[PDB]
Amino acid sequence: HMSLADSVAHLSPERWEQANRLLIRKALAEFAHERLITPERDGDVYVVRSDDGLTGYRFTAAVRTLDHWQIDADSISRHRDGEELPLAALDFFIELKDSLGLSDEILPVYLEEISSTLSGTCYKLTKPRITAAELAAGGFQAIETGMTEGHPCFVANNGRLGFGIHEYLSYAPETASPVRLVWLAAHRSRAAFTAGVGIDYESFVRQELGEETVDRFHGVLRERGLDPADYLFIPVHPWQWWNKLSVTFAAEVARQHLVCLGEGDDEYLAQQSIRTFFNTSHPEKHYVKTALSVINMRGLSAAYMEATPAINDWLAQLIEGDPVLKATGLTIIRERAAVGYRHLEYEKATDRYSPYRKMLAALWRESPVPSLRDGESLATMASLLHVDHAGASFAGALIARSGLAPAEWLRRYLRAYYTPLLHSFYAYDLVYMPHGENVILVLKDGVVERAIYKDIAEEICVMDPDAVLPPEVQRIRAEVPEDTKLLSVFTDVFDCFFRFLAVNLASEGVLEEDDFWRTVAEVTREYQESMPELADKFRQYDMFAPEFALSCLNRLQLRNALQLVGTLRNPIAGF
Amino acid sequence: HMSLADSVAHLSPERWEQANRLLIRKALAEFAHERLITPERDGDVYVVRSDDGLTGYRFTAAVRTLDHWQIDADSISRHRDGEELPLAALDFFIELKDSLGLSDEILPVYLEEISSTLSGTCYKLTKPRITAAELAAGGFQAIETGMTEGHPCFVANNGRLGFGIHEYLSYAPETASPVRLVWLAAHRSRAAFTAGVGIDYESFVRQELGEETVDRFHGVLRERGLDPADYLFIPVHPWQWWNKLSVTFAAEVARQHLVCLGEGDDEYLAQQSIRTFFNTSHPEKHYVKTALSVINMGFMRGLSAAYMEATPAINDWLAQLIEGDPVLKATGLTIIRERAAVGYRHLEYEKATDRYSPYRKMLAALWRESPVPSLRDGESLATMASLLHVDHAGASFAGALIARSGLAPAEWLRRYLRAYYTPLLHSFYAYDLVYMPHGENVILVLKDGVVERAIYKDIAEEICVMDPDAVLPPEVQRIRAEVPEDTKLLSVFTDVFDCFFRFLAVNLASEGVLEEDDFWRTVAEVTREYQESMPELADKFRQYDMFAPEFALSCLNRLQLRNNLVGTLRNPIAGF
Ligand SMILES: [Mg+2]
Repeated sequence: HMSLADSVAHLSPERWEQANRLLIRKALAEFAHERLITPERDGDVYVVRSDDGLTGYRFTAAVRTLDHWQIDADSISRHRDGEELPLAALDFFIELKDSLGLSDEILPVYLEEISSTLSGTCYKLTKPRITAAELAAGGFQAIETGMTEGHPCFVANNGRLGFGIHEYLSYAPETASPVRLVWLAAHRSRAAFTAGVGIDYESFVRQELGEETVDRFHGVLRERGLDPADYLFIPVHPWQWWNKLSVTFAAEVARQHLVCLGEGDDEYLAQQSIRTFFNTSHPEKHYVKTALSVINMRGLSAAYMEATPAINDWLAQLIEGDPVLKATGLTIIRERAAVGYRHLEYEKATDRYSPYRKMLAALWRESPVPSLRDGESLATMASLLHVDHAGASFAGALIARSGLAPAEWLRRYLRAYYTPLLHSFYAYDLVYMPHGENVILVLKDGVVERAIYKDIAEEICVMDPDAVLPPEVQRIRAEVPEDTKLLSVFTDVFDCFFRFLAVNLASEGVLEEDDFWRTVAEVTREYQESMPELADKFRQYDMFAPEFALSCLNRLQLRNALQLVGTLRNPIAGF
Repeated sequence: HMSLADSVAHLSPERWEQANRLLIRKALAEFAHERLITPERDGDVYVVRSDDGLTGYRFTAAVRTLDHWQIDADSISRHRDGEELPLAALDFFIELKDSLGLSDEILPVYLEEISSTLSGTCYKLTKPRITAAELAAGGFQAIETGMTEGHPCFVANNGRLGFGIHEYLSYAPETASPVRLVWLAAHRSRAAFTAGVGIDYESFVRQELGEETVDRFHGVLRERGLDPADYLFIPVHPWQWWNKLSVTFAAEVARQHLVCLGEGDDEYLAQQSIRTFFNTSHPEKHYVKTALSVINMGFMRGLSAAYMEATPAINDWLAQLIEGDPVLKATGLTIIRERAAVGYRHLEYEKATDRYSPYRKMLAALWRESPVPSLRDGESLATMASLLHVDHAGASFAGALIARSGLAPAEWLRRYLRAYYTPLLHSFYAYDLVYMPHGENVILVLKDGVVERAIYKDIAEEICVMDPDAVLPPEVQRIRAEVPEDTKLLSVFTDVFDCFFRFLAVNLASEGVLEEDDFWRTVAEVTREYQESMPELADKFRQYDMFAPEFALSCLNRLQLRNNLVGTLRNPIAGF
């Protein structure tokens, strides 16, 4: 941000009321889904009352599959003492403090998170109007940075707390501001580099930075009388350097355990994960995931980091060695190298969970771009839930561009993304956290050719504690209750992603809900019928059970161990 | 900080070693004074060992009056397993974690505060290494920004946590970086202005900003369609605007409860109170004290609107009290009054919080009179903290004033005491009135090196009348308190003698300017000279005996190491 006026230009009364209307609509919809509130009918209108009962929220809505509340945002009115009141998200959460589990200690910081979400919405409303169809054809990073919703379940989901407004405008992914990494040299008595198969440190940094920059960086070390052979390069988010490391790790800088090397040349864009950077100067080079000590202090831990490339190499060999997965086109983009720093004094003074141990670390992830064949393009799977200012579905614009039948388009999408989740569960007892942000879709002519998974090591799990795995990999084992294993599919895919996709394709008039879930059931049976030898597992974990548990995402957020209250009708049980 | 190399240029191995040695010297000295550690004499050296015994710190020292440990910084050595090790402040506190009461939870944040303290010392070591005599001749703000010690008792004292390094380099007092304030218009439904006697809001802001700036700001409100009469002006620290208010109070900006007016034109310097600004473009104008949500020991500071409605009236009362007392008027004592205050009330955070939440201390400001227009010919201004200042070569700023004055040291001291100390004694005995009388909230007026008179500041939040039944105005009755009788006099013995005179006596004794016994003999004489001038308070002099043999050792570092009295000290006025 340059001037004082520009710093708050996005905050206008009009944009604010629109942002408050959209957030309250989502709060009402997802709080009702999670049975934290229970709207009552009154005529052709639903009503939700505050704790005290003196304030009423009235709206029109239709309940859809999986208890999805489809609320008209323009129908929402707020009433008290027979007087209509403006919509105000902050008042809304205060008035339902007790209905939501908001402790006295969490409510103020929750409101701050809401103010930041509302502010980001205000900023996004200042961005040029772009339609769904124009967004489909706009490019990988135009799609990444053109997302407005964020996670579709969490009400407080786009909080950039810890960023001043100038830093929000420089670093938030929706601003599409170019970012340059700061590079430190870390002494090898305190830093360690871990690489996957085929990676050599000296050639790795040469490929990433180019030899001219590497030699310039060496000159900084030698000008101080230091030997480059004793040091490792660590890339650092500028916010982390200026606001944290330069002060908190001052002792490491002064003693030359860390040396500030300079800025890197290449321009990067923050992704939806704000600490993960895509290289736009060189899209073929690695993503860089950085440590970022902002609170929800968060960061990136150096502990679990030593095995991360090996877990990625393991899973890649697993997909290649399996014709069922290779036939879906499933690939991952591997975490390929990692570097971690050990602040020995903070280590002595802290336990393993302290944010002082997550302040300096990075990892590198393969770019999906060199895998692209002719006419293929990249889109975050999150984009399938995007809706433009006119109410058009991004997924709809893809179906129209494909000229395919909607159910046929959907079947190809499910073959590429959904089928491999089933095989991983039944063949290998293997699950992910397969939400929108950690899946990249490959599109040709509007059609999903294949899927790419990312964010592997921190997310994958084998639900067999006595399964044969390499030593570096064994740590991804766990014992999961038999009743809960299958929620990996119902919660994370059905209730947290398809629920929204099916409602949006129906609302647009593209595909009825029944056909959507029919198609889902067809594809599940197709995979089932193709693997008879796994039938013992299909019976013990039935995808077609009539009900499964309702896992509530906002409830977990309002606590600071899953939050299961009640059950949902399984959409595929009668197909 | 523009450049990436400029962001850490102050951090060099040599300055860091120097800063670690100095901080360890102070920690050993003040921890031993508070009896947190007990050095053992091992021949001609003292020894302090880590909690486990594996590490030893060896140093020569002399124990001076009031159990002051004068340690030679260059004699400190660290030893483990028959090897001599480099001094490392962070290791020092981890090794003594249990002796010091550092719990598991606050130890990490304590070490971060120490790092900040150490970084600031490194920064200060890159400043021109100016001499005590030169600094004495340097003018009011050169002295203010040239202080290096900070509080003389607290080991972790100059932490600027919450600032990035670029922010430290723009805003910390020791950088002497000009700062322009940001001005907000706050709607009168959520903001309130409070004035002292003779203050009118419209003339007040016209004086401070000038008509041109004031019309430019009214313009900003008109283009938005707003009525300036519905708004109050609030100046804000730029760090506070960019890092806190524009994000946390976004609802107030959007709904136009707050409106960003722009940047004031006058250049300010941060004082040793980093949230308080002196106007360099017009030194006659008021100090501006702003809300600043930085961190102190994990806790978010700021400026609250709670006791804000009565801060001017408290200052008006104290000023009138001084003007009306012949004893105080004879010492020349004055105050620079907090004259006007303004507060904002974020109603939504109010519903969500209790009285003590940092969300209520985020937007408020007050104005303090400048001492500059009081100055007569040859008069200059110096923070009283500068009496403890020692330059790079070890020369005392006070000794430099003594040398410039041409007076015998005891006589120079006697005039300083009559100027600053006599009013404290009189305040306590005549009115049961005490202050927070430390170096940063007293300003000295100097003429030809001599202390002509003293000026107090930081009044409302610090003053206390130890009498529940004392006659006071309604808005001023809040400063009353009932504290135990054996505690009342500690406000002199602790805050004056043990936290300030202890250091000044040792500094003048180290320079060969004044022996410790002659220092305290002079304090005693000034004490008796005051008592002999007020025989009608004689019974009080004996109820609260300034000449008692001992007083309680109050331990300032003990408090800070707990986020919240052990033994006694011989009162330096024995047979004196
Ligand atoms: Mg900042």
